Amino acid sequence: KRELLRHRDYKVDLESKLGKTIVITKTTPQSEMGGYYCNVCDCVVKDSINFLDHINGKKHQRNLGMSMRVERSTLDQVKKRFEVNKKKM
RNA sequence: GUGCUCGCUUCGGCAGCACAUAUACUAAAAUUGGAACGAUACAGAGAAGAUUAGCAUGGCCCCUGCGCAAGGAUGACA
Repeated sequence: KRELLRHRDYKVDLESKLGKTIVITKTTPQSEMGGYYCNVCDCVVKDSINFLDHINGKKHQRNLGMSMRVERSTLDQVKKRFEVNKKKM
């Protein structure tokens, strides 16, 4: 039982820690280590684009109970999305 | 199905007759798994002897001292 893949509604904080230096000792955990950390995956990745590859990967989405299948939206959903933005602006 | 029986029988039909004789990895679809030497991260002298300083031992030749063994020549009246 795997749910369908859902588009992330939150922006990714790839740029958040530019210039912010991290002093790394032996006792420091992977959470505060340099780079990007998948709290769901418990893995460290040291690129923004490689972290994006991770959070777009089969294993990361599997750990979230997802799959590599995207919902097939219908006519009314797209039309109502159009009307929703028309109302919002 | 086509055509034919001097058949029943009517052109509405029926019974029999000649030919037709055994296709398919068969598949459209089902699903969950395991996965780089590709990137970034680290290191990166990515080919050398893996050394040189003394003293003592060992070999050869003298010199000196002590010991052992066997010896050579010489010296001393009252």
